[PDB]
Amino acid sequence: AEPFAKLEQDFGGSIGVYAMDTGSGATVSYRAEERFPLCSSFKGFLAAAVLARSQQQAGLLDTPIRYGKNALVPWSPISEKYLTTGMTVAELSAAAVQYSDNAAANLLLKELGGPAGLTAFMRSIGDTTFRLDRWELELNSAIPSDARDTSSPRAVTESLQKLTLGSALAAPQRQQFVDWLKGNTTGNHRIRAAVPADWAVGDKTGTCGVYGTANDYAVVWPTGRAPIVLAVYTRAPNKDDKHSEAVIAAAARLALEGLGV
Amino acid sequence: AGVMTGAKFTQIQFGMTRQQVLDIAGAENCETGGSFGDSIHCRGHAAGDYYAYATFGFTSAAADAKVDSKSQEKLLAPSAPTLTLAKFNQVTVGMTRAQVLATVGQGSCTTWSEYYPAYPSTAGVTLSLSCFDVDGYSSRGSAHLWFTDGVLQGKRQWDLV
Repeated sequence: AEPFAKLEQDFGGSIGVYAMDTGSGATVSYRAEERFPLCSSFKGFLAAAVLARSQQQAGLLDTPIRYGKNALVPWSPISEKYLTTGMTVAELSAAAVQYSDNAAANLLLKELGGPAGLTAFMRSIGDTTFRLDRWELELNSAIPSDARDTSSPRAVTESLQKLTLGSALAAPQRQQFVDWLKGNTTGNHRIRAAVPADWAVGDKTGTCGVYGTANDYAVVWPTGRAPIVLAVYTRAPNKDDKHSEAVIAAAARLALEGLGV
Repeated sequence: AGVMTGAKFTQIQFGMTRQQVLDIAGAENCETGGSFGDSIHCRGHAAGDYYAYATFGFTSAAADAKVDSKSQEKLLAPSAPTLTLAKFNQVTVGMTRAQVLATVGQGSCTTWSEYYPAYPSTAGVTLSLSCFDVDGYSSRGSAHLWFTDGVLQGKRQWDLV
């Protein structure tokens, strides 16, 4: 734990980590039960909830969604491009996961019944810590001690495990979720930076950008070895405090060392 | 050749070929296919939970198609942001570009999106402006103003004060 304490003090805030080796059952835990803002990392679970609903509602993923300029929000690289043609639910899901597309995320939340709809899905798979209260972009406020739009590193990791390696999703949907995470383009400098370039990694990042608040969670497949699931979240006391991708990568390395990886 | 930048964005012109776009941006910053279909998407430095970027649309999937669409986030800064929830509430549907700029400030806006469905003709041109207040262009407090044929179709804002 000492190395974590040192890392977070160098950073000037708080760091929460939870990692599990799915081969040995071993874990590493640092502030793993404290709340941290989800930021964009909620989009990963958003995609899973879409996939879960598609098991109940046939043809859901192939439904073309038409939207206009009124639905765009800042940081929507994919949905902005398909404004004239629309996008399917599956395409919106991939954009939210892989490019943190904001307009796509709000469109999907709409399909699920909003923030309470996503929260209800998370409850349904056994996650009682997760809470989404607001939409993009309001959910990114990251105000210290505000419990809105937060979860904990442990709950994040436990849910991630159930969804990617467990039975929370049916096999075809589970594989789609995994494939989407593997294709993420936003996390090259975080957890992915802590592992060999030839190890398969699926991840979702989040960056509120205020209060030094940022994060990443991942499933990592070490060649020949059983997968590791981990979440690294950061938080800092002052609005103008900067987040650090380097700190997240360093925390990931520490957690992996702790697992004997 | 560096990362994608505003200077590169500006230097890239409507009517150009994919090859020219790549020449200027540096193919290493750029991708195509996948989620971007036949468009070319180029990344600059980290920003938001993504990267500053440009996206270039082409008249067709064909090899000699031309740029008919230019989009960017965080590659161009506003010259003099003065937007407020007051002025924003003064902007009304039907205004011309000039009318809108007078209202929000002629230094407050950057071009988010610019698309010519009938390229090289400008008929039906659609325009998205991203407009910022005091500090809005930082990493907070901005607006989206969209036009068709130079007439304002709508507006939306986030955390204007």
